Amino acid sequence: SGYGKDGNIGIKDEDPFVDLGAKDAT
Amino acid sequence: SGYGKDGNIGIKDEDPFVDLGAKDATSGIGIGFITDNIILDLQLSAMEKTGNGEIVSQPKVVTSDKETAKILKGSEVPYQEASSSGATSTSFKEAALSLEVTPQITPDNRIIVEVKVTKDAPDYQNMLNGVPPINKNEVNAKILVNDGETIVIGGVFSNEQSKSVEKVPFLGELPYLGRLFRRDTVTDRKNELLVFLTPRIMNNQAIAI
Amino acid sequence: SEVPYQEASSSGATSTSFKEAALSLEVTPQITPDNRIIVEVKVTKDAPDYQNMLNGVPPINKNEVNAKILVNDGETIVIGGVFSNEQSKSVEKVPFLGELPYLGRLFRRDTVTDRKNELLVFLTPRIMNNQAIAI
Amino acid sequence: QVNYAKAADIAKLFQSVTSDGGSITVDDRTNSIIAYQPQERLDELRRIVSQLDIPVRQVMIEARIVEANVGYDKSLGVRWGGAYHKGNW
Amino acid sequence: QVNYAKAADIAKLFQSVTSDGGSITVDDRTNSIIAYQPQE
Repeated sequence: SGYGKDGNIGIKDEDPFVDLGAKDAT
Repeated sequence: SGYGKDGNIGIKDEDPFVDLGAKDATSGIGIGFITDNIILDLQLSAMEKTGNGEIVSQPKVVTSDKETAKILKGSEVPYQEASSSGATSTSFKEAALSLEVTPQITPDNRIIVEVKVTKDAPDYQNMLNGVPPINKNEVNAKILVNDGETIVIGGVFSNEQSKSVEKVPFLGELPYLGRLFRRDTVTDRKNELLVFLTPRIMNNQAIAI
Repeated sequence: SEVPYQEASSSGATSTSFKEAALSLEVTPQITPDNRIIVEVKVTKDAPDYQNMLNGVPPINKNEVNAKILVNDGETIVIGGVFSNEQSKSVEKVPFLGELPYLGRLFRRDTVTDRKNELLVFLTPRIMNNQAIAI
Repeated sequence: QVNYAKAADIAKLFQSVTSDGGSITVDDRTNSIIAYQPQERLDELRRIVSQLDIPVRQVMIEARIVEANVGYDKSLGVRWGGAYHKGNW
Repeated sequence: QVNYAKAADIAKLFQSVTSDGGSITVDDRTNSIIAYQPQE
Protein backbone atom coordinates (compact mmCIF):
# COMPACT_ATOMS: atom_id res chain seq x y z
CA SER A 1 0.00 0.00 0.00
CA GLY A 2 0.95 3.56 -0.75
CA TYR A 3 0.80 6.14 1.97
CA GLY A 4 0.87 9.75 0.79
CA LYS A 5 -2.33 8.87 -1.05
CA ASP A 6 -2.52 5.32 0.35
CA GLY A 7 -3.49 2.54 -2.04
CA ASN A 8 -3.40 -1.27 -1.81
CA ILE A 9 -5.43 -2.87 -4.52
CA GLY A 10 -5.62 -6.27 -2.82
CA ILE A 11 -7.82 -4.99 0.02
CA LYS A 12 -10.36 -3.68 -2.48
CA ASP A 13 -9.76 -6.79 -4.55
CA GLU A 14 -11.64 -8.26 -1.62
CA ASP A 15 -14.32 -5.69 -2.42
CA PRO A 16 -12.76 -1.59 -11.68
CA PHE A 17 -14.71 1.10 -13.58
CA VAL A 18 -16.71 2.07 -10.47
CA ASP A 19 -14.43 1.21 -7.52
CA LEU A 20 -11.26 2.63 -9.06
CA GLY A 21 -13.04 5.75 -10.35
CA ALA A 22 -14.02 6.78 -6.83
CA LYS A 23 -10.86 5.40 -5.23
CA ASP A 24 -8.78 7.38 -7.74
CA ALA A 25 -10.95 10.50 -7.51
CA THR A 26 -8.16 12.14 -5.49
CA SER B 1 2.51 -15.26 14.35
CA GLY B 2 4.56 -12.25 13.40
CA TYR B 3 4.47 -9.18 15.56
CA GLY B 4 5.81 -6.02 13.94
CA LYS B 5 3.03 -6.52 11.41
CA ASP B 6 1.54 -9.56 13.19
CA GLY B 7 0.44 -12.50 11.06
CA ASN B 8 -0.57 -16.08 11.85
CA ILE B 9 -2.25 -17.72 8.93
CA GLY B 10 -3.77 -20.55 10.99
CA ILE B 11 -6.15 -18.24 12.86
CA LYS B 12 -7.55 -16.95 9.58
CA ASP B 13 -7.36 -20.49 8.24
CA GLU B 14 -10.21 -20.83 10.69
CA ASP B 15 -11.81 -17.95 8.79
CA PRO B 16 -7.02 -16.38 -0.13
CA PHE B 17 -7.65 -13.79 -2.87
CA VAL B 18 -9.98 -11.75 -0.63
CA ASP B 19 -8.80 -12.46 2.93
CA LEU B 20 -5.09 -12.14 2.18
CA GLY B 21 -5.59 -9.06 -0.01
CA ALA B 22 -7.05 -7.11 2.90
CA LYS B 23 -4.87 -8.79 5.52
CA ASP B 24 -1.79 -7.91 3.45
CA ALA B 25 -3.01 -4.41 2.59
CA THR B 26 -0.44 -3.05 5.07
CA SER B 27 2.58 -1.07 3.77
CA GLY B 28 5.04 -3.89 3.94
CA ILE B 29 3.84 -7.42 3.34
CA GLY B 30 5.81 -10.13 1.60
CA ILE B 31 3.33 -12.89 0.74
CA GLY B 32 4.21 -16.47 -0.12
CA PHE B 33 1.02 -18.45 -0.63
CA ILE B 34 0.26 -22.02 -1.49
CA THR B 35 -3.41 -22.73 -2.02
CA ASP B 36 -3.69 -25.44 -4.64
CA ASN B 37 -2.12 -28.31 -2.70
CA ILE B 38 -2.80 -26.75 0.71
CA ILE B 39 -3.27 -23.17 1.80
CA LEU B 40 -0.07 -22.35 3.67
CA ASP B 41 0.67 -18.63 3.87
CA LEU B 42 4.14 -17.34 4.84
CA GLN B 43 4.61 -13.57 4.94
CA LEU B 44 7.34 -11.25 6.15
CA SER B 45 5.64 -7.93 6.85
CA ALA B 46 8.01 -5.01 7.45
CA MET B 47 7.63 -1.23 7.74
CA GLU B 48 10.27 1.49 7.61
CA LYS B 49 9.06 5.04 8.12
CA THR B 50 11.27 8.12 7.97
CA GLY B 51 10.15 11.63 8.85
CA ASN B 52 12.27 14.78 9.21
CA GLY B 53 10.80 18.11 10.15
CA GLU B 54 12.96 21.20 10.50
CA ILE B 55 11.54 24.61 11.37
CA VAL B 56 13.76 27.68 11.49
CA SER B 57 12.09 30.90 12.65
CA GLN B 58 13.78 34.23 13.35
CA PRO B 59 11.98 37.22 14.89
CA LYS B 60 13.66 40.65 15.01
CA VAL B 61 12.57 43.21 17.65
CA VAL B 62 13.50 46.90 18.03
CA THR B 63 13.70 47.81 21.73
CA SER B 64 14.64 50.80 23.81
CA ASP B 65 17.74 50.36 26.00
CA LYS B 66 17.07 48.72 29.39
CA GLU B 67 13.41 48.53 28.33
CA THR B 68 11.33 45.55 27.30
CA ALA B 69 9.98 45.00 23.82
CA LYS B 70 8.16 41.93 22.64
CA ILE B 71 7.46 40.21 19.35
CA LEU B 72 4.75 37.59 19.56
CA LYS B 73 3.66 35.52 16.56
CA GLY B 74 0.96 33.12 17.69
CA SER B 75 -2.55 32.24 18.77
CA GLU B 76 -4.13 32.23 22.19
CA VAL B 77 -4.94 28.78 23.58
CA PRO B 78 -7.70 29.26 26.16
CA TYR B 79 -9.34 27.08 28.75
CA GLN B 80 -13.03 27.80 29.35
CA GLU B 81 -14.05 26.44 32.75
CA ALA B 82 -17.46 28.04 33.29
CA SER B 83 -18.18 26.99 36.84
CA SER B 84 -21.57 28.46 37.69
CA SER B 85 -21.07 29.26 41.36
CA GLY B 86 -18.75 32.19 40.98
CA ALA B 87 -15.77 31.00 38.95
CA THR B 88 -15.61 31.77 35.23
CA SER B 89 -12.14 30.62 34.25
CA THR B 90 -12.33 32.06 30.76
CA SER B 91 -8.61 31.56 30.69
CA PHE B 92 -6.46 32.08 27.64
CA LYS B 93 -2.76 32.29 26.87
CA GLU B 94 -1.08 32.85 23.54
CA ALA B 95 1.08 30.01 22.29
CA ALA B 96 3.10 32.41 20.21
CA LEU B 97 6.68 32.63 19.26
CA SER B 98 8.04 35.51 21.22
CA LEU B 99 11.00 37.54 22.28
CA GLU B 100 10.64 39.72 25.36
CA VAL B 101 13.89 41.65 25.61
CA THR B 102 15.32 44.13 28.11
CA PRO B 103 18.72 45.04 26.63
CA GLN B 104 21.36 46.98 28.57
CA ILE B 105 23.87 48.59 26.21
CA THR B 106 27.52 48.64 27.20
CA PRO B 107 30.12 50.73 25.34
CA ASP B 108 31.76 48.17 23.14
CA ASN B 109 28.53 47.69 21.24
CA ARG B 110 27.44 45.01 23.64
CA ILE B 111 24.28 44.18 25.50
CA ILE B 112 23.51 42.32 28.68
CA VAL B 113 19.87 41.54 28.00
CA GLU B 114 17.19 39.84 30.03
CA VAL B 115 15.42 37.90 27.30
CA LYS B 116 12.42 35.63 27.41
CA VAL B 117 12.61 33.50 24.27
CA THR B 118 9.52 31.32 24.08
CA LYS B 119 8.01 29.03 21.49
CA ASP B 120 4.71 27.45 22.40
CA ALA B 121 2.02 25.82 20.47
CA PRO B 122 -1.67 24.87 20.59
CA ASP B 123 -2.36 21.49 22.10
CA TYR B 124 -4.10 18.55 20.51
CA GLN B 125 -6.00 17.78 23.72
CA ASN B 126 -6.92 21.48 23.90
CA MET B 127 -8.18 21.36 20.33
CA LEU B 128 -9.67 18.06 21.52
CA ASN B 129 -11.25 19.92 24.45
CA GLY B 130 -9.78 17.20 26.66
CA VAL B 131 -6.98 17.65 29.19
CA PRO B 132 -4.64 19.96 27.17
CA PRO B 133 -0.85 19.49 27.19
CA ILE B 134 0.22 22.60 25.25
CA ASN B 135 3.74 22.61 23.85
CA LYS B 136 6.34 24.82 25.49
CA ASN B 137 9.99 25.39 24.59
CA GLU B 138 11.02 28.46 26.57
CA VAL B 139 14.31 29.90 27.78
CA ASN B 140 14.30 32.81 30.22
CA ALA B 141 17.66 34.34 30.99
CA LYS B 142 19.90 37.40 31.01
CA ILE B 143 23.09 37.08 28.94
CA LEU B 144 25.79 39.38 27.57
CA VAL B 145 26.82 39.47 23.88
CA ASN B 146 28.28 42.15 21.76
CA ASP B 147 25.97 43.79 19.29
CA GLY B 148 27.76 42.35 16.32
CA GLU B 149 27.60 38.92 17.87
CA THR B 150 25.40 35.85 17.82
CA ILE B 151 25.44 33.25 20.56
CA VAL B 152 23.40 30.15 21.17
CA ILE B 153 21.19 31.09 24.08
CA GLY B 154 20.52 27.41 24.43
CA GLY B 155 19.63 24.24 22.66
CA VAL B 156 19.03 20.56 23.14
CA PHE B 157 19.61 17.36 21.21
CA SER B 158 17.22 14.46 21.89
CA ASN B 159 18.69 11.06 20.90
CA GLU B 160 16.10 8.27 20.89
CA GLN B 161 17.18 4.64 20.51
CA SER B 162 14.29 2.18 20.81
CA LYS B 163 14.43 -1.56 20.25
CA SER B 164 11.60 -4.08 20.59
CA VAL B 165 12.09 -7.73 19.66
CA GLU B 166 9.34 -10.34 19.83
CA LYS B 167 10.27 -13.92 19.21
CA VAL B 168 8.97 -17.39 19.65
CA PRO B 169 12.01 -18.71 21.52
CA PHE B 170 12.19 -22.14 19.89
CA LEU B 171 11.75 -20.96 16.31
CA GLY B 172 13.70 -17.79 17.04
CA GLU B 173 16.55 -20.11 18.01
CA LEU B 174 16.55 -21.59 14.53
CA PRO B 175 19.25 -19.82 12.49
CA TYR B 176 17.36 -19.83 9.21
CA LEU B 177 13.92 -19.31 10.74
CA GLY B 178 14.62 -17.06 13.71
CA ARG B 179 14.65 -14.02 11.46
CA LEU B 180 11.38 -15.48 10.18
CA PHE B 181 10.23 -15.83 13.81
CA ARG B 182 11.95 -12.83 15.48
CA ARG B 183 10.09 -9.55 15.08
CA ASP B 184 12.38 -6.55 15.42
CA THR B 185 11.12 -2.99 15.71
CA VAL B 186 13.83 -0.36 16.10
CA THR B 187 13.00 3.32 16.08
CA ASP B 188 15.41 6.23 16.40
CA ARG B 189 13.73 9.62 16.36
CA LYS B 190 16.06 12.47 17.21
CA ASN B 191 15.10 16.13 17.25
CA GLU B 192 17.50 18.88 18.22
CA LEU B 193 16.40 22.44 18.93
CA LEU B 194 18.77 25.41 19.14
CA VAL B 195 18.22 29.14 19.71
CA PHE B 196 20.66 31.77 18.44
CA LEU B 197 20.56 35.51 19.15
CA THR B 198 22.23 38.65 17.79
CA PRO B 199 21.45 42.19 19.01
CA ARG B 200 22.14 45.06 16.57
CA ILE B 201 22.14 48.30 18.49
CA MET B 202 19.72 50.79 16.95
CA ASN B 203 21.49 53.53 18.89
CA ASN B 204 23.86 53.50 15.93
CA GLN B 205 20.81 55.00 14.28
CA ALA B 206 19.04 56.16 17.47
CA ILE B 207 21.96 58.35 18.53
CA ALA B 208 21.89 59.74 14.99
CA ILE B 209 18.14 59.84 15.59
CA SER C 1 -14.17 43.13 15.52
CA GLU C 2 -14.66 42.19 19.14
CA VAL C 3 -14.24 38.49 19.91
CA PRO C 4 -16.18 37.81 23.11
CA TYR C 5 -16.48 34.90 25.50
CA GLN C 6 -19.91 34.50 27.10
CA GLU C 7 -19.58 32.43 30.27
CA ALA C 8 -22.96 32.93 31.94
CA SER C 9 -22.38 31.23 35.26
CA SER C 10 -25.63 31.57 37.18
CA SER C 11 -24.29 31.94 40.70
CA GLY C 12 -22.90 35.42 40.42
CA ALA C 13 -20.44 35.39 37.53
CA THR C 14 -21.52 36.71 34.13
CA SER C 15 -18.32 36.71 32.13
CA THR C 16 -19.81 38.53 29.18
CA SER C 17 -16.26 39.09 28.11
CA PHE C 18 -15.24 40.62 24.83
CA LYS C 19 -12.06 41.94 23.26
CA GLU C 20 -11.58 43.41 19.82
CA ALA C 21 -9.27 41.49 17.51
CA ALA C 22 -8.53 44.63 15.57
CA LEU C 23 -5.52 45.95 13.86
CA SER C 24 -4.34 48.78 16.01
CA LEU C 25 -1.74 51.38 16.74
CA GLU C 26 -1.69 52.91 20.21
CA VAL C 27 0.98 55.59 20.08
CA THR C 28 2.46 57.98 22.64
CA PRO C 29 5.00 59.99 20.61
CA GLN C 30 7.57 62.29 22.24
CA ILE C 31 8.87 64.85 19.74
CA THR C 32 12.55 65.75 19.82
CA PRO C 33 13.97 68.72 17.88
CA ASP C 34 15.45 67.06 14.86
CA ASN C 35 12.00 65.99 13.73
CA ARG C 36 12.28 62.79 15.69
CA ILE C 37 10.05 60.87 18.04
CA ILE C 38 10.66 58.43 20.84
CA VAL C 39 7.25 56.78 20.90
CA GLU C 40 5.72 54.14 23.10
CA VAL C 41 3.73 52.20 20.52
CA LYS C 42 1.48 49.20 20.86
CA VAL C 43 1.24 47.68 17.38
CA THR C 44 -1.20 44.80 17.47
CA LYS C 45 -2.83 42.58 14.89
CA ASP C 46 -5.29 40.04 16.21
CA ALA C 47 -7.98 38.03 14.67
CA PRO C 48 -11.17 36.10 15.46
CA ASP C 49 -10.61 32.48 16.34
CA TYR C 50 -12.03 29.43 14.62
CA GLN C 51 -12.71 27.72 17.95
CA ASN C 52 -14.35 30.96 19.13
CA MET C 53 -16.51 31.01 16.02
CA LEU C 54 -16.81 27.29 16.81
CA ASN C 55 -17.87 28.20 20.36
CA GLY C 56 -15.26 25.70 21.52
CA VAL C 57 -12.02 26.53 23.34
CA PRO C 58 -10.95 29.66 21.37
CA PRO C 59 -7.30 30.26 20.37
CA ILE C 60 -7.56 33.78 18.95
CA ASN C 61 -4.69 34.97 16.77
CA LYS C 62 -2.30 37.54 18.19
CA ASN C 63 0.73 39.22 16.58
CA GLU C 64 1.55 42.13 18.87
CA VAL C 65 4.64 44.22 19.53
CA ASN C 66 4.67 46.63 22.47
CA ALA C 67 7.67 48.90 22.72
CA LYS C 68 9.07 52.42 22.85
CA ILE C 69 11.52 53.29 20.06
CA LEU C 70 13.13 56.42 18.61
CA VAL C 71 13.02 57.32 14.89
CA ASN C 72 13.17 60.58 13.10
CA ASP C 73 9.94 61.86 11.67
CA GLY C 74 11.09 61.41 8.12
CA GLU C 75 12.15 57.88 8.89
CA THR C 76 10.78 54.37 8.71
CA ILE C 77 12.19 51.51 10.75
CA VAL C 78 11.16 47.92 11.15
CA ILE C 79 9.72 47.79 14.64
CA GLY C 80 10.03 44.05 14.35
CA GLY C 81 9.41 41.05 12.21
CA VAL C 82 9.82 37.31 12.01
CA PHE C 83 10.53 34.71 9.37
CA SER C 84 9.15 31.20 9.96
CA ASN C 85 11.00 28.51 7.95
CA GLU C 86 9.21 25.15 7.96
CA GLN C 87 10.93 22.06 6.58
CA SER C 88 8.88 18.88 7.02
CA LYS C 89 9.69 15.44 5.66
CA SER C 90 7.73 12.22 6.12
CA VAL C 91 8.74 9.02 4.35
CA GLU C 92 6.82 5.76 4.61
CA LYS C 93 8.31 2.70 3.04
CA VAL C 94 8.01 -1.02 3.03
CA PRO C 95 11.68 -1.71 3.78
CA PHE C 96 12.15 -4.68 1.47
CA LEU C 97 10.45 -3.17 -1.57
CA GLY C 98 11.76 0.28 -0.67
CA GLU C 99 15.22 -1.29 -0.92
CA LEU C 100 14.55 -2.19 -4.53
CA PRO C 101 16.09 0.53 -6.73
CA TYR C 102 13.39 0.47 -9.40
CA LEU C 103 10.51 -0.19 -7.01
CA GLY C 104 11.50 1.70 -3.89
CA ARG C 105 10.20 4.93 -5.38
CA LEU C 106 7.12 2.83 -6.12
CA PHE C 107 7.16 1.66 -2.48
CA ARG C 108 8.57 4.73 -0.67
CA ARG C 109 5.98 7.40 0.10
CA ASP C 110 7.53 10.84 0.51
CA THR C 111 5.64 13.84 1.85
CA VAL C 112 7.68 17.02 2.13
CA THR C 113 6.08 20.29 3.09
CA ASP C 114 7.75 23.67 3.44
CA ARG C 115 5.41 26.44 4.53
CA LYS C 116 7.18 29.66 5.38
CA ASN C 117 5.47 32.88 6.43
CA GLU C 118 7.36 36.01 7.36
CA LEU C 119 5.74 38.99 9.06
CA LEU C 120 7.34 42.44 9.32
CA VAL C 121 6.14 45.75 10.79
CA PHE C 122 7.46 49.10 9.57
CA LEU C 123 6.72 52.52 11.06
CA THR C 124 7.19 56.17 10.05
CA PRO C 125 6.01 59.14 12.14
CA ARG C 126 5.31 62.41 10.27
CA ILE C 127 5.13 65.22 12.78
CA MET C 128 1.87 67.14 12.43
CA ASN C 129 3.45 69.95 14.43
CA ASN C 130 4.83 70.99 11.06
CA GLN C 131 1.17 71.83 10.54
CA ALA C 132 0.18 71.98 14.23
CA ILE C 133 2.70 74.71 15.01
CA ALA C 134 1.32 76.53 11.97
CA ILE C 135 -2.03 75.50 13.46
CA GLN D 1 30.35 56.20 33.23
CA VAL D 2 29.92 52.53 34.13
CA ASN D 3 27.96 50.33 31.75
CA TYR D 4 29.25 47.15 33.47
CA ALA D 5 29.31 48.48 37.05
CA LYS D 6 26.05 48.75 38.94
CA ALA D 7 25.33 52.28 40.16
CA ALA D 8 24.29 50.96 43.58
CA ASP D 9 27.64 49.21 43.91
CA ILE D 10 29.48 52.46 43.22
CA ALA D 11 27.27 54.17 45.78
CA LYS D 12 28.22 51.50 48.31
CA LEU D 13 31.87 52.11 47.50
CA PHE D 14 31.45 55.79 48.29
CA GLN D 15 29.44 55.01 51.43
CA SER D 16 32.25 52.84 52.73
CA VAL D 17 34.63 55.61 51.70
CA THR D 18 32.62 57.92 53.96
CA SER D 19 32.94 55.27 56.69
CA ASP D 20 36.69 55.72 56.27
CA GLY D 21 36.33 59.40 57.15
CA GLY D 22 30.61 64.72 49.72
CA SER D 23 28.33 65.43 46.78
CA ILE D 24 27.02 62.54 44.69
CA THR D 25 25.22 62.65 41.32
CA VAL D 26 23.86 59.43 39.79
CA ASP D 27 22.99 59.16 36.09
CA ASP D 28 20.61 56.29 35.39
CA ARG D 29 20.61 56.62 31.58
CA THR D 30 24.37 56.32 31.14
CA ASN D 31 24.79 54.73 34.58
CA SER D 32 27.39 57.44 35.11
CA ILE D 33 28.18 58.77 38.56
CA ILE D 34 29.67 62.24 38.88
CA ALA D 35 30.92 62.90 42.37
CA TYR D 36 32.18 66.24 43.66
CA GLN D 37 33.97 65.29 46.88
CA PRO D 38 37.57 65.16 48.23
CA GLN D 39 40.10 63.99 45.69
CA GLU D 40 41.37 61.08 47.78
CA ARG D 41 37.89 59.69 48.34
CA LEU D 42 37.12 60.31 44.68
CA ASP D 43 40.17 58.34 43.54
CA GLU D 44 39.50 55.46 45.91
CA LEU D 45 35.94 55.24 44.68
CA ARG D 46 37.18 55.34 41.09
CA ARG D 47 39.51 52.40 41.64
CA ILE D 48 36.72 50.38 43.17
CA VAL D 49 34.52 51.55 40.27
CA SER D 50 37.03 50.03 37.91
CA GLN D 51 36.74 46.73 39.74
CA LEU D 52 32.92 46.94 39.61
CA ASP D 53 32.75 47.70 35.88
CA ILE D 54 32.86 43.99 35.10
CA PRO D 55 30.67 42.13 32.58
CA VAL D 56 28.07 39.76 34.00
CA ARG D 57 29.49 36.25 33.64
CA GLN D 58 27.54 33.80 31.48
CA VAL D 59 28.15 30.03 31.58
CA MET D 60 26.82 27.44 29.12
CA ILE D 61 25.63 24.42 31.10
CA GLU D 62 25.29 21.14 29.21
CA ALA D 63 23.85 18.35 31.34
CA ARG D 64 23.03 15.22 29.39
CA ILE D 65 20.66 12.43 30.28
CA VAL D 66 21.49 8.92 29.09
CA GLU D 67 18.88 6.20 29.58
CA ALA D 68 19.38 2.59 28.52
CA ASN D 69 16.73 -0.09 29.09
CA VAL D 70 17.32 -3.71 28.11
CA GLY D 71 14.46 -6.14 28.51
CA TYR D 72 14.06 -9.93 28.28
CA ASP D 73 10.79 -11.69 29.10
CA LYS D 74 10.10 -15.38 28.50
CA SER D 75 6.92 -17.28 29.36
CA LEU D 76 6.39 -20.96 28.58
CA GLY D 77 3.01 -22.74 28.65
CA VAL D 78 3.43 -26.52 28.29
CA ARG D 79 0.23 -28.30 27.33
CA TRP D 80 -0.80 -31.97 27.04
CA GLY D 81 -4.45 -32.49 26.19
CA GLY D 82 -6.13 -35.77 25.26
CA ALA D 83 -9.85 -36.23 25.90
CA TYR D 84 -10.04 -39.86 24.78
CA HIS D 85 -8.57 -41.09 28.07
CA LYS D 86 -9.56 -37.86 29.83
CA GLY D 87 -5.95 -36.90 30.37
CA ASN D 88 -5.26 -33.19 30.06
CA TRP D 89 -2.75 -30.96 31.83
CA GLN E 1 38.13 38.32 46.37
CA VAL E 2 36.52 35.12 47.64
CA ASN E 3 34.65 32.96 45.14
CA TYR E 4 34.57 30.02 47.60
CA ALA E 5 34.14 32.03 50.81
CA LYS E 6 30.72 33.43 51.63
CA ALA E 7 30.72 37.20 52.07
CA ALA E 8 28.57 36.91 55.20
CA ASP E 9 31.13 34.57 56.73
CA ILE E 10 33.90 37.10 56.13
CA ALA E 11 31.71 39.77 57.67
CA LYS E 12 31.25 37.56 60.73
CA LEU E 13 35.01 37.15 60.92
CA PHE E 14 35.44 40.91 61.01
CA GLN E 15 32.60 41.29 63.52
CA SER E 16 34.31 38.87 65.88
CA VAL E 17 37.53 40.75 65.17
CA THR E 18 35.75 43.88 66.41
CA SER E 19 34.67 41.87 69.47
CA ASP E 20 38.38 41.37 70.09
CA GLY E 21 38.85 45.14 70.28
CA GLY E 22 36.75 49.89 60.83
CA SER E 23 35.53 50.44 57.28
CA ILE E 24 34.02 47.55 55.35
CA THR E 25 33.18 47.33 51.64
CA VAL E 26 31.40 44.26 50.26
CA ASP E 27 31.40 43.40 46.54
CA ASP E 28 28.57 41.06 45.62
CA ARG E 29 29.58 40.55 41.96
CA THR E 30 33.10 39.33 42.67
CA ASN E 31 32.23 38.46 46.27
CA SER E 32 35.27 40.57 47.13
CA ILE E 33 35.54 42.40 50.42
CA ILE E 34 37.80 45.42 50.65
CA ALA E 35 38.31 46.52 54.23
CA TYR E 36 40.08 49.68 55.32
CA GLN E 37 40.72 49.07 59.02
CA PRO E 38 43.71 48.43 61.35
CA GLN E 39 46.36 46.20 59.84
CA GLU E 40 46.25 43.60 62.60
